[PDB]
Amino acid sequence: MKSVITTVVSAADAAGRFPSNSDLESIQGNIQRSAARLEAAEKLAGNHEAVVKEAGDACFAKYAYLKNPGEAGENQEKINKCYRDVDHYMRLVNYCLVVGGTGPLDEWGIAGAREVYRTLNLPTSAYVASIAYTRDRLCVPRDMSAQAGVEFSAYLDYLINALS
Amino acid sequence: MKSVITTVVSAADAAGRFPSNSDLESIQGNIQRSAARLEAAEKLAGNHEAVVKEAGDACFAKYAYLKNPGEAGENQEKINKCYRDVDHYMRLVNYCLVVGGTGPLDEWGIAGAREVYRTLNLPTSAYVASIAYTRDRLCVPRDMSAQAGVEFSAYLDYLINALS
Amino acid sequence: MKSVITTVVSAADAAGRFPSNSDLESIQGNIQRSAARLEAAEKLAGNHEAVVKEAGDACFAKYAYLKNPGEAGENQEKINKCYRDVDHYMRLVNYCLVVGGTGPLDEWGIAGAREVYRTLNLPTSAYVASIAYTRDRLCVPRDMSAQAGVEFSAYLDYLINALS
Amino acid sequence: APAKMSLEDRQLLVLQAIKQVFGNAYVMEEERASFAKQESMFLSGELSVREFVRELALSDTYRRRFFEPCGPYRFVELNMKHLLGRGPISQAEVSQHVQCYVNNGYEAEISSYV
Amino acid sequence: TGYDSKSSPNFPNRAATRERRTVSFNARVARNKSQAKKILEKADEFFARSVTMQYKAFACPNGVYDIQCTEGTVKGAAYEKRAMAVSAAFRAKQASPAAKARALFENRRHAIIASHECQHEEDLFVRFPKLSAAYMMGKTEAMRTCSRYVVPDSLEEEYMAASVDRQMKERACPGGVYASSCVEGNAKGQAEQARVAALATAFRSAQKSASKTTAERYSSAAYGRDHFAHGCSYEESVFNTYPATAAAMRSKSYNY
Amino acid sequence: MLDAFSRVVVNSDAKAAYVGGSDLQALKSFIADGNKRLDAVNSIVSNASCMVSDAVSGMICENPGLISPGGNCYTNRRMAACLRDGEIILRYVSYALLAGDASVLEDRCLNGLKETYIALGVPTNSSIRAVSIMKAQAVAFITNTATERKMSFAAGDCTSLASEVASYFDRVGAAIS
Amino acid sequence: MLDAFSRVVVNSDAKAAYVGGSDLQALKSFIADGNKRLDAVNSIVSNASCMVSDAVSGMICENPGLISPGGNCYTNRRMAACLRDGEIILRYVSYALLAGDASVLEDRCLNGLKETYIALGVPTNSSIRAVSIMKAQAVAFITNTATERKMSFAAGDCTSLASEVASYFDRVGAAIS
Amino acid sequence: MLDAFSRVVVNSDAKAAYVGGSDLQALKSFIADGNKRLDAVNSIVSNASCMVSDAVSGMICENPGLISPGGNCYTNRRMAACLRDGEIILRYVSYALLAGDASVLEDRCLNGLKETYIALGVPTNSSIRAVSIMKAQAVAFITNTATERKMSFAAGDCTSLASEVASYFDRVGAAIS
Ligand SMILES: *[C@@H](C)[C@H]1/C(=C/C2=NC(=C\c3[nH]c(C[C@H]4NC(=O)C(C=C)=C4C)c(C)c3CCC(=O)O)/C(CCC(=O)O)=C2C)NC(=O)[C@@H]1C
Ligand SMILES: *[C@@H](C)[C@H]1/C(=C/C2=NC(=C\c3[nH]c(C[C@H]4NC(=O)C(C=C)=C4C)c(C)c3CCC(=O)O)/C(CCC(=O)O)=C2C)NC(=O)[C@@H]1C
Ligand SMILES: *[C@@H](C)[C@H]1/C(=C/C2=NC(=C\c3[nH]c(C[C@H]4NC(=O)C(C=C)=C4C)c(C)c3CCC(=O)O)/C(CCC(=O)O)=C2C)NC(=O)[C@@H]1C
Ligand SMILES: *[C@@H](C)[C@H]1/C(=C/C2=NC(=C\c3[nH]c(C[C@H]4NC(=O)C(C=C)=C4C)c(C)c3CCC(=O)O)/C(CCC(=O)O)=C2C)NC(=O)[C@@H]1C
Ligand SMILES: *[C@@H](C)[C@H]1/C(=C/C2=NC(=C\c3[nH]c(C[C@H]4NC(=O)C(C=C)=C4C)c(C)c3CCC(=O)O)/C(CCC(=O)O)=C2C)NC(=O)[C@@H]1C
Ligand SMILES: *[C@@H](C)[C@H]1/C(=C/C2=NC(=C\c3[nH]c(C[C@H]4NC(=O)C(C=C)=C4C)c(C)c3CCC(=O)O)/C(CCC(=O)O)=C2C)NC(=O)[C@@H]1C
Ligand SMILES: *[C@H](C)[C@H]1/C(=C/C2=NC(=C\c3[nH]c(C[C@H]4NC(=O)C(C=C)=C4C)c(C)c3CCC(=O)O)/C(CCC(=O)O)=C2C)NC(=O)[C@@H]1C
Ligand SMILES: *[C@H](C)[C@H]1/C(=C/C2=NC(=C\c3[nH]c(C[C@H]4NC(=O)C(C=C)=C4C)c(C)c3CCC(=O)O)/C(CCC(=O)O)=C2C)NC(=O)[C@@H]1C
Ligand SMILES: *[C@H](C)[C@H]1/C(=C/C2=NC(=C\c3[nH]c(C[C@H]4NC(=O)C(C=C)=C4C)c(C)c3CCC(=O)O)/C(CCC(=O)O)=C2C)NC(=O)[C@@H]1C
Ligand SMILES: *[C@H](C)[C@H]1/C(=C/C2=NC(=C\c3[nH]c(C[C@H]4NC(=O)C(C=C)=C4C)c(C)c3CCC(=O)O)/C(CCC(=O)O)=C2C)NC(=O)[C@@H]1C
Ligand SMILES: C=CC1=C(C)[C@@H](Cc2[nH]c(/C=C3N=C(/C=C4\NC(=O)[C@H](C)[C@H]4CC)C(C)=C\3CCC(=O)O)c(CCC(=O)O)c2C)NC1=O
Ligand SMILES: C=CC1=C(C)[C@@H](Cc2[nH]c(/C=C3N=C(/C=C4\NC(=O)[C@H](C)[C@H]4CC)C(C)=C\3CCC(=O)O)c(CCC(=O)O)c2C)NC1=O
Ligand SMILES: C=CC1=C(C)[C@@H](Cc2[nH]c(/C=C3N=C(/C=C4\NC(=O)[C@H](C)[C@H]4CC)C(C)=C\3CCC(=O)O)c(CCC(=O)O)c2C)NC1=O
Ligand SMILES: C=CC1=C(C)[C@@H](Cc2[nH]c(/C=C3N=C(/C=C4\NC(=O)[C@H](C)[C@H]4CC)C(C)=C\3CCC(=O)O)c(CCC(=O)O)c2C)NC1=O
Repeated sequence: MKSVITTVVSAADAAGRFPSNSDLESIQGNIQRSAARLEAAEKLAGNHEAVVKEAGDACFAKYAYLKNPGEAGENQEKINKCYRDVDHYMRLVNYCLVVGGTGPLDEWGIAGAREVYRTLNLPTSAYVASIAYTRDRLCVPRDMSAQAGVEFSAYLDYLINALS
Repeated sequence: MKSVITTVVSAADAAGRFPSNSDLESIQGNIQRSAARLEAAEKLAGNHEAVVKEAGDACFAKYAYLKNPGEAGENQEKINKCYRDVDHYMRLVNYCLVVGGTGPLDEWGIAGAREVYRTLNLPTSAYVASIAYTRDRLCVPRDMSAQAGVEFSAYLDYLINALS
Repeated sequence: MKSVITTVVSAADAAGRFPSNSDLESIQGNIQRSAARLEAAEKLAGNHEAVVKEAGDACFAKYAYLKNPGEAGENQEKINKCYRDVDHYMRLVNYCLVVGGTGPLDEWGIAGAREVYRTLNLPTSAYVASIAYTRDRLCVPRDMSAQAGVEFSAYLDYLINALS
Repeated sequence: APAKMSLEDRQLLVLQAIKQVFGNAYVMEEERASFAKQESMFLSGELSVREFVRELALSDTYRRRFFEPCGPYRFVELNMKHLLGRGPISQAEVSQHVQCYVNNGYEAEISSYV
Repeated sequence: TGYDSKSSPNFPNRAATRERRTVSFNARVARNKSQAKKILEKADEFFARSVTMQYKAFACPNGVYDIQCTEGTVKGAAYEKRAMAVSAAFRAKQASPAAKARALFENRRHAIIASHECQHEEDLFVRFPKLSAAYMMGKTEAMRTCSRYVVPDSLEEEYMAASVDRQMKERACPGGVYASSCVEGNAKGQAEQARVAALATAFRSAQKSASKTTAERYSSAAYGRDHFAHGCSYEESVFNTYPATAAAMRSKSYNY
Repeated sequence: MLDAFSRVVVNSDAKAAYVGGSDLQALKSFIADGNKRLDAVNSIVSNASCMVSDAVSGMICENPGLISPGGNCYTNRRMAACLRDGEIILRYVSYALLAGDASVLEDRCLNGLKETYIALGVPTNSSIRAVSIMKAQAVAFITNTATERKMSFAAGDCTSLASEVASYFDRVGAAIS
Repeated sequence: MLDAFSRVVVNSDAKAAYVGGSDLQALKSFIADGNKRLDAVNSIVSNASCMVSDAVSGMICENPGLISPGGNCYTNRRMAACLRDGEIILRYVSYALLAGDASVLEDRCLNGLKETYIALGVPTNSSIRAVSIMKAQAVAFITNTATERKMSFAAGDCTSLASEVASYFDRVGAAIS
Repeated sequence: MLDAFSRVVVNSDAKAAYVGGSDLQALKSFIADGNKRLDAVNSIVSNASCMVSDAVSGMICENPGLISPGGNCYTNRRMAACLRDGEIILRYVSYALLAGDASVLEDRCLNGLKETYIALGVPTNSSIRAVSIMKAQAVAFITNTATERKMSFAAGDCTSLASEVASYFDRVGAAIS
C-alpha cells in the first residue's frame, strides 16, 4: 500500500543507499498531528450504521430512475444490494485514518473501477450525490475537530474525483 | 535532489498522481525540529576555522609517514591543500542540514570517492582521522543545545561511512 | 482505416512478403455485399433530420427527469449541447457504412469517448437508449432487405458494446 | 532578378549581378575564371545572393577597377552605385564611409555597405 | 574617435546551417527549414521522453516501488551504473553509417505493428527517427518482455533461453571484429560488473510475486506470436510451450 | 528537480562560503509560513474534477469556433487528451507549490514546450486561455470567493503567497507562447 | 523549369534514346485538345477575385475560431498576407495546369512551404479547408456547371482536364501537411 | 508493501471489523514510544560498515576453515561478494526496525535464496552464525551496553524494542537455512 511510512522506504531499496537523515522525519511527523486523526477514526465507527443510512438515502430523490421496470435497481431486493455497498467504501478510509495513507483507497476500492462500472452500468454521479452528503453535513465546531476532520474530507474527495 | 521536500514528488511523476494527504503531513514534522538545525548551522559557521585548526594537526600525527619526502604530502603546498580538502567536508554538511534530507552530500562530495582517491593515491585514513577527532569532540549541552547534539550527528559518522 | 484491405497488407508487410494468392482470395468478398450496404447511405440522406426527432427524442421519455438545472440537459440550450453529440453517432456510423468495415469509427467516434463523461457527469446508459429505437426500427421489405438488415444493425450494435 | 534558384537559371542570376556590381563593365572570360571559387561557392548554396554580391566585390578585379585608379570620392560612389544602387546623400555619409577604410581596412570598408 | 559599439551586423551568425551545400534551395527557404531542423529534432527528444516517463508509471502502478527498480543494490555502485548508462548513448552515437540507416527503418518495422489499431498512433511513428527507437524499449520495460524480469522455470527453458542469445552474439559482429553495442566496459572502471549487475537482478527475476511472473508468460507469449512468429507455426510451437524463447530474441535495428 | 532550501544553495555555491545566520531570514520565513504554504494545496486537489472541467467548458461558451472541424478540439480524443494535457499542466506545478521555486517546472517539461506545440499544431491562443482561466480559479479557492465552494480554515491572509502560483502559470504561460 | 514536352525528353535522356514514333503519340494527342487546354485556363482567371474570396467567406463561415483573438487569421496584418497566401497557390496551379507538368509547382512554390506553416504556427486543418474549396470550384468552373458565371463555350467533354487539375491539389495537399 | 501500521489493518479486514478505541491502541502503542523508534535505528546505520568487518575476521578467528582452498571465502570475489550478502540484510532488518513487520524481508530477498544457496554450495550451519556475529552489537547499540562506542542518548529503555530486534535476526535467519 501507500502510506506516510512506506513512501520513505521506497527510495532506499531502489537506490541501495542506507537510511541516514533522509529517513528521519516522516515517522516523527505523524506523532505531531495524529491526535485529532485517531479521534476521527473512531468517530466514523462510533455511529457508523447511522452514517451508513445518513448518506445513502438522499440520492434516490435526485436519481429515482431505477424504480421503473427496465433498470438495475428495479425491485425491493436491490435495496439489500444497495446499502450493503454503503457499508464498504467508508471502511477503506478509517482503516487509513489511523495511518494517514491512500493505500487501501487504491489497493481495494478504485483500481480497475472504470472497467466494471461501464460493464455493469454503475451510475457514477448517483453515488456521489449520496456520498457528498457527508462532505457537506459537517460542523467542525460541534461534530468533529477541524484539525483532522478536514483530513477526513481531504480523503473523501479521493473517493469522489476518482469515482468521477 | 534528495530532501524532505522532494521525497515523493519526484516519485509522484513515476506515479501519475498528485501530492495527496500521504504527502503533506510529512513536512510539518520537520518544522517542529527546524528549531534545532539552524542552531547548528551558523554555530558551525561561527566556529568555522577553529574547527579547522582543531581537526587539522590531529591527523598529521596519527599517520606521520606522509611527511616523509617522496610520499603524497611531501612538500608544504599540498599540506594546506589537505586543510583545503577537509574544508569542504565540514562545509557540505553545513549545506546539508538546511535541506533536511541528504541533498548536497550524496552528489557533490561522496559520489565516486575512492575512484579518485586510489589513482590519486589519497589514503582516506588520513581523511577521517580529522573527522573522528571532531566526531566525538563535540559536547552536547555547551557547544550548542541538547537536541542539536544529534541533529548534527546524523552525518558525523555517515561522512566516514560514505568513505566506508 | 480498418477494413479488409487495411489489415491484410500489413500482414504481408510484417512478414516481408509480396501479395500471393493468400490475400488475393480473401478480399473479393468486399464487393457483392456492398451493393446493399450502400443502400443505407442512399436511404438516410433524406431522413438524416427527421429520424433524430423520432429516435433522438426516444432517449427522453424515460429520462424526462434530467431537465433539472444542474443536469446534462439543464436548459434548452443544453439540449442544444445534446443535439450535436447525439446525432454524431449515427453520422459516425454513416461514415463507416460507406467503407464496409468500421475503421472511421474506432479513430474518432468511440475511441476515447467515456474518458470525459464521468467528469462532465454524462451517463452513457441514456446514450444506448437513443439508438435503441433504431434497434427495432428497420423494415425487412421496405427500408432494405434482411441480407443487409443485420449489416445495418450490427453496426448499430457495434456502437452499443464499445460503450460497455 | 528573383529568388528560388534552380540550376539552369543560375546562369541568369549570376550575370545579372556581375553586370550590376561591375557597373556594366566588360568582364572577359579570363577575368571570369578568377571567380572560379566564389562563383562556384554561390552555385552550391554556401553563398546567398546578398553575400555573393560581397564576394564579387571582394575580388582582385574589383580592386583593380574601382580602387587602384580611383581617389577617395571616386571610391565611395562606385561602392554605392554597385552595392546599394544609389548615390550619396550628404557629406556626413561620405566621411563616415571614409574612416571605415582608413582606420580599419578595406575589406571592412566594402563589407560595411553590404 | 568618439567610439561606439552598436548591435551586431551578423547576429544570427549562421548558427543554423553548416552542411555547406544545400540542394540550391533559396535564402528564405534555407533559413526557416533550418529553423524547422532546430524544432523537429527537439520534439524527437520530447515524444520519446514524454511517454516513457508515462511508461515509468507502470513501474509504480499504485505509486510505490517494487523490485522493477533495483537500480544499484550495493550503496557505492549507483554512480558506477551511470558510467555505462551514459555510454549506452555514446556508443550508440558512434555506430556506422551502414548501421545508422537501418536503425531508422528496422525500428519502423514493428512500429506499424504496435500502431495498426489507431491511425493517430502511426502518423507520429513514421515522422520521427528516435521515437520508436525508444518506444520499442519503453514498451518492453513496462510489461516485461525482456529477460530482465523473467526467470527460467524449466532447465529445458534454460537450454532455450541460452539458444538464441548467441544469435544475439551473432549479429553484434560482422566478422572477427567486435562492435560498440555488445561491450562490457570502457575504461576498466569495473572489475566484474556486467555479471554482477546481471545476477543481482537475476535474483529479482524470481521473487517479485508469483502473479507478477505468470501473466507475463501470457503477455510475452502472444507478443512474439504477433511480432515474429506470425509467419511460421513451427516457430510459435517453441514459443507457447516455452516462453523463454519469446521474451529473449530481439529486433535487429538496435544491436545485440 | 530540487527544493527552495537548495535554491539558496544555488545562491551560495559560486561564492563558496560557510552559510551564516543572517541569510536564512527568508529561509526561516519558509518554516514560519510553511503551514500556510501547505494550507493552500488541499482545496486544489479536493476540486480535482472542478479545476479541470471549467478550463475546457469555459472555452466553449467564450469561443464556439474550434468545435466545428478545422478546429483544435473536434474529436472525443480531442476531449479525452486535451483535458489530460491540462492534467499535467496542473500536476507539474502541483509539486512546485510546496517547494517554493521553479525547480520542478521548466527543467522537466517546459524546456521547450513550444517546440512540442508546433509539430502537432497546438493552438497557443487556447493554451494561454487554458493556463489563465485556471490560475484565476486557483487563488479564488484561496481567497474564499468561489460561487459554491466555501471551506473552514484558520484565520490570517495569503496575499503574500498569492503571487506564488501567479508567478508559476505566467511562466507556464511563457513557455507555451 | 520543365513542362509536358520537356518531361519526355528527360524521360528519354536516361535511356539516351531519340524521341521518335514511340512516345510522340502522347504528344501528338496533346495538341488535339491543345486549344481545349487554353480554353480552360482563362476560366480560372475570369472569376479569380471571387475564387480567393469565398475561400474566406465559407471557411470562417464554418470555422470562426480562426478569427478568434490570438488566432491564426485574427489580425488584419495577417489577413492581407492570407489573401496574398491563397492567390499565389491559385497562381502556381494555373502555371502548371497550362504547361501540363507539376514541376513548376513543386520546385519553385512547394519545397519549403511545409515549413512555412511549421515555423509560423499556421495550422494544417485550416489550410485544407481553404484548398478543398479550390479543388471543387475549379473543376466546376471548367465544366461550366456552375450557378452564377456562365461561360458560353462550345459543347463537349473536358473531364480529362478535370483530373489534370485535380492531381495538383493533392500535390499541393500532401506537401503542406 | 505493508507496515506494522497495515498488518493490524489486514487483521481486521476479513470479518468486516470496524475499529474502535481498543483497536487504535494497536498503533498508539507505536507512536508515543515512536520517539524511541527514531532514537533506535540511526546509530546502527552510522557504524554499519564494522558490522560485517568484525563478522569476517571474527568468523575466521572462530572458524579458520572457511578460507580453505575450495571454501566459500577463498577467492577474492567470494569475500567481496560475501559482505554484499550480509550488509544489506542488516538493512532488511532495519527495514523491519522502522516498520515492525517482517513480511517484506522474506518477500524482497528471502524468497528463493536457500534453494540457490544449495545450487552453488553456500553452507547452512554458519548461515545463522554469520548473522550471529553482529547480532551481539546491534542489539547492544540500541540498548547502550557498547564499550568502544558508548553513545549520548535520551536515556531510558528499549528492552521491549530489544525483543523486537531479537525476533528479526532469526526471521532473516530462518529463511537462509
Ligand atoms: C592531506 C593530509 C590529505 C590529502 C589532501 C590532498 N587532496 C588533494 C586533492 C583534492 N581533494 C578533493 C576533495 C574535496 N575538495 C573539494 O573541493 C571537494 C568538493 C568539491 C572535496 C570532496 C578534490 C576534489 C581534489 C582535487 C583538486 C586538487 O587537485 O586540489 C591533493 C592533491 C592531489 C594529489 O595528491 O595528487 C592532496 C595532496 N592527500 C593526502 O595524502 C592526505 C589524505
Ligand atoms: C443529452 C442530449 C445527453 C448528453 C449530451 C451531451 N454531450 C455533451 C458533450 C459531448 N458529446 C461528445 C460526443 C460527440 N461529439 C463530438 O464532437 C464527437 C467526435 C467527433 C463525438 C462522438 C463530446 C466529445 C462532448 C464534449 C465536447 C463537445 O461538446 O463536443 C454535453 C455537454 C456537457 C454538459 O453540458 O454538461 C451534453 C449535455 N449527455 C447526457 O447525459 C444526455 C443523455
Ligand atoms: C492562504 C494560503 C490560506 C491560509 C493559510 C493559513 N493557514 C494557516 C494555518 C494552518 N493550516 C493548517 C492545515 C494544514 N496542515 C495539514 O496537515 C493539512 C492537511 C494536509 C493542512 C491543510 C495548519 C496545521 C495550520 C497551523 C495552525 C492551525 O492549525 O490553524 C494560517 C494561520 C497562520 C499560521 O500558519 O500560523 C493561515 C493564514 N489561510 C487562508 O485564509 C488561505 C485559505
Ligand atoms: C466565386 C464566388 C464564384 C463561385 C465559386 C464556387 N464556389 C463553389 C463552392 C463553395 N462555395 C463555398 C462558400 C459558401 N459555402 C459555405 O458553406 C459558406 C458559408 C459558410 C459559403 C459562402 C465553399 C466553402 C465551397 C466549396 C467547398 C465544398 O464543396 O464544401 C462552387 C461549386 C458549386 C457552385 O456551383 O456554386 C463554385 C463554382 N461561385 C459563385 O457563385 C461565383 C461565380
Ligand atoms: C565496529 C568496530 C564496532 C564495534 C563492534 C563490536 N564487536 C563486538 C564483539 C565481537 N567482535 C568480534 C570479532 C572479533 N573477535 C574475535 O575473536 C576476532 C578475530 C578472530 C575478531 C575480529 C566477535 C566474534 C564478537 C562477539 C560477537 C558475539 O558474541 O557473537 C562488540 C561487543 C563487545 C563490546 O561491547 O566490547 C561490539 C560493540 N565496536 C564498536 O564500538 C565499533 C563501533
Ligand atoms: C532505546 C532505543 C534508546 C533510547 C530511547 C529513547 N529515546 C527517547 C526520546 C527522543 N529521542 C529523540 C531524537 C530522535 N528525533 C530525531 O529527529 C532524531 C535524529 C536527528 C532522533 C534520534 C527525540 C526527539 C525524543 C523525544 C524527547 C527528546 O527530545 O529527548 C526516550 C524518552 C522517552 C520518549 O520517547 O519520549 C527514550 C527512552 N534511549 C536510550 O538511552 C536507549 C539507547
Ligand atoms: C590638414 C593638414 C589640412 C586640412 C585637412 C582636412 N581634410 C579634410 C577632409 C577630407 N580630405 C580629403 C582628402 C584626403 N583625405 C582622404 O581621406 C583621402 C583619400 C580618399 C584624401 C586625398 C577627403 C576625401 C576628405 C573628406 C571630406 C570630409 O571629410 O568632409 C577636412 C574636413 C573638412 C570637413 O570637416 O568637412 C580637413 C579639415 N584642412 C586644413 O585646414 C589643413 C590645411
Ligand atoms: C530488453 C533486452 C531491453 C533492455 C533491458 C535492459 N535494461 C538494462 C538496464 C536498465 N534498464 C533500465 C530501465 C527500466 N527501469 C525502469 O524503471 C523502466 C520503465 C518502467 C525500464 C525499462 C534501468 C533503470 C537500468 C539500470 C540497471 C543497470 O543495468 O545498472 C540492461 C543492462 C544493460 C544496460 O542498459 O546497461 C538490459 C539488457 N535493454 C535493451 O536495450 C532492450 C530494449
Ligand atoms: C558470507 C558471510 C556468506 C556468503 C556470501 C556470498 N553470497 C554470494 C553470492 C550471491 N549473493 C546473492 C544475494 C545478493 N544478491 C542480491 O541481488 C541481493 C538482494 C537484492 C543479495 C543479498 C546472489 C543472487 C548471489 C549470486 C551472484 C549474483 O549476484 O549474480 C557469494 C559469491 C558466491 C560465488 O561467487 O561463488 C558469497 C561468497 N557465502 C557464505 O558462505 C557466507 C555464509
Ligand atoms: C472471476 C469471476 C474469476 C476470477 C478471475 C481472475 N483472473 C485473474 C487473473 C489472471 N487471469 C489470467 C487469464 C487471462 N489473462 C491472460 O493473459 C489470458 C489469455 C491468455 C486470460 C484468460 C491470468 C494469466 C491471470 C494472472 C494475472 C497475471 O498474469 O498477471 C484475477 C486476479 C487475481 C488477483 O487480483 O489477485 C481474477 C480475480 N477469479 C475468480 O475468483 C473467479 C473464478
Ligand atoms: C461520523 C460522522 C457523524 C456526523 C456528521 C454526525 C451526524 C449528525 N448530524 C445531526 C444533525 C444536525 N447537525 C447539524 C449541524 C450542521 N448541519 C449542517 O448542515 C451544518 C453544516 C452543521 C453545523 C455545524 C444540524 C443543524 C442538524 C439538525 C438538522 C439535520 O441535519 O437533521 C445529528 C443529530 C444530533 C445533532 O443535532 O448533532 C447527528 C448524529 N454524527 C456523526 O457520527
Ligand atoms: C560548532 C563548533 C564548535 C566547537 C568545536 C567549539 C570550539 C571550542 N572548543 C573549546 C574548548 C573545549 N571544549 C571542550 C569540551 C569538550 N571537549 C570534549 O572532548 C567533549 C566532547 C566536550 C565536552 C562536552 C574542552 C574540554 C575544551 C578545552 C580543550 C580544548 O581547547 O580543546 C572552546 C572554548 C570554550 C568552551 O570550552 O566551549 C570553543 C569555543 N565551539 C563551537 O561553537
Ligand atoms: C433511418 C431510419 C428511418 C425510418 C424508421 C423511416 C422513418 C419513417 N417511418 C415511417 C412510418 C412507419 N414506418 C413503419 C414501418 C416499420 N415500423 C416498424 O416498426 C417496422 C420495423 C417497420 C416495418 C418493416 C410503420 C409501421 C410506420 C407508422 C408508425 C411509425 O410512425 O413508426 C415513414 C413513412 C413511410 C414509411 O412507412 O416508410 C418514414 C419515412 N425512414 C428512415 O429513414
Ligand atoms: C523496410 C524498409 C526498407 C527500405 C525502403 C529499403 C531502403 C534501404 N536501403 C538500405 C541500404 C542499401 N540500399 C542499396 C540500394 C541501391 N544502391 C544502388 O546503387 C542502387 C541504385 C540501389 C538498388 C539496386 C544499397 C547498395 C545499400 C547498402 C549500402 C552499402 O552498404 O553500401 C538501407 C539500410 C539498411 C541497413 O543496412 O541497415 C535501407 C533502410 N531497405 C529497407 O530495409
